[PDB]
Amino acid sequence: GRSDAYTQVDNFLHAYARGGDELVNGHPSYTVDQAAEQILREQASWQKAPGDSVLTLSYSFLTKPNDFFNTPWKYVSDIYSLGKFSAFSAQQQAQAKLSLQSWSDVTNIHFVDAGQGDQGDLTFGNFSSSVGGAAFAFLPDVPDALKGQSWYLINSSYSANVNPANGNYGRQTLTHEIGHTLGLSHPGDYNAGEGDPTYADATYAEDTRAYSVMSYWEEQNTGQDFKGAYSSAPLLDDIAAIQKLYGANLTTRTGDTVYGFNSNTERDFYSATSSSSKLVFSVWDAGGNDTLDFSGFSQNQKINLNEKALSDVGGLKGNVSIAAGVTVENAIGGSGSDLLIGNDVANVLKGGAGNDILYGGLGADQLWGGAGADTFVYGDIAESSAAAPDTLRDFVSGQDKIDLSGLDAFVNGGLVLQYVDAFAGKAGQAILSYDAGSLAIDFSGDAHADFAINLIGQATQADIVV
Amino acid sequence: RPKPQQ
Ligand SMILES: [Ca+2]
Ligand SMILES: [Ca+2]
Ligand SMILES: [Ca+2]
Ligand SMILES: [Ca+2]
Ligand SMILES: [Ca+2]
Ligand SMILES: [Ca+2]
Ligand SMILES: [Ca+2]
Ligand SMILES: [Ca+2]
Ligand SMILES: [Zn+2]
Repeated sequence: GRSDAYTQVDNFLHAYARGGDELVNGHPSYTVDQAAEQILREQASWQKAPGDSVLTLSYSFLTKPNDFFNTPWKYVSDIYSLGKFSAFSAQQQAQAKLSLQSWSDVTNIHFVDAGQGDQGDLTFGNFSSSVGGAAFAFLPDVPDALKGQSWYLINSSYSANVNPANGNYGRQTLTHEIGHTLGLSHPGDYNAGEGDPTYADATYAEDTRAYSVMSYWEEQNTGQDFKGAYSSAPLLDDIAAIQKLYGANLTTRTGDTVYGFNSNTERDFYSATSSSSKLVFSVWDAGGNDTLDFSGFSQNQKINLNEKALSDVGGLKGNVSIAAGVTVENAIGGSGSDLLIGNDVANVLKGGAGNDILYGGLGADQLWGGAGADTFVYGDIAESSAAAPDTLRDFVSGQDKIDLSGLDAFVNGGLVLQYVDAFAGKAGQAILSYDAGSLAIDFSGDAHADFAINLIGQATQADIVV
Repeated sequence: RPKPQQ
């Protein structure tokens, strides 16, 4: 029967499932694309005039009240006095630029610094008298006198916007409000200051802060846990939504990029600095050989290298994801007992310390167990072909395990392995060799190998689980 | 006429 090691792989491959024909939390479950469409329901966007396919938008930080601040009721209904005006502080301006950068990273927009004043296509400013919310912005379908404007609440009762920083609510709010100015809405028909909106009023299940920064609702609603942290940058569904409007940015991080620990992203939200770092990000990456490095964590982690998939990283749940259309090649686990699932291409998987379960998937994968009793799992024959097999780079006999219990020939076929020196034309015959080693199995029974695994360090029959 | 945040 199927081993527990295989079961854990299969369960995490289908973890945080979306789509499907059943109601989730009393809502229909949406795919990433369906969620993106709903986010863009207002059909609001900036029109490309200087050049198509690439948009250029200027931004500035107001130094004095504008015409809208002075008399809001002349322009908008149900907004009267915004209180005291204050310019964006030095910290606010630097964090706004990082929020702006995180948007331009993922889509074809170039943000130009227009300095201090009312110059920019997008403007930023603080207000003190709340209109039911912590901040507000206008979508780009409004008249020119309001287009691009975002406003943020600062008073003695609300201080979240005063000191924005990586992982806090002040930063997310900035990313959220700029999202509005670019043309994104809340994933549901709800608004702060209007009645009593809850997660029950969402249009779809994946309307949480695990999938979109435009959402009001906490990640716990869809089974995630960020332990108090907020996403600083666009999440899975945000990326899909904004790319529908202004395209995918295929110039971003085209070289070999490391995410998590030892990061070369130069992005605070993509980077881990200590064993306590609370990571929340969705990877947008245009090309190259890329690595998820979570070696500095001690907790038991679950890492999924497939696109659109969510991972459990550094004591958090469903906090790391990979954007649609992104290929990430490599994963490095921490000192805890980790689960590492690869994707369709060639993957380098490193477990590190602890008892790790590695699943290369399709392609010829380089699998490092590290210290401890590690399990290398196979669910399909095509995952390690005789012509292009996996390599187990640090296999230790009597400690590590080759798991084949999930294979169709064992679960349903009822096949028993016969270890031999030559294939006589029988199903299940296996040749185990050593010099460096190799395991080659003839599952069909045509005297030719259809499944193989390359070995660095010898393996025995006892190291193979069926 | 705008779109507040929670
Ligand atoms: Ca890259
Ligand atoms: Ca890549
Ligand atoms: Ca693979
Ligand atoms: Ca590990
Ligand atoms: Ca290990
Ligand atoms: Ca090991
Ligand atoms: Ca493979
Ligand atoms: Ca064969
Ligand atoms: Zn909003």
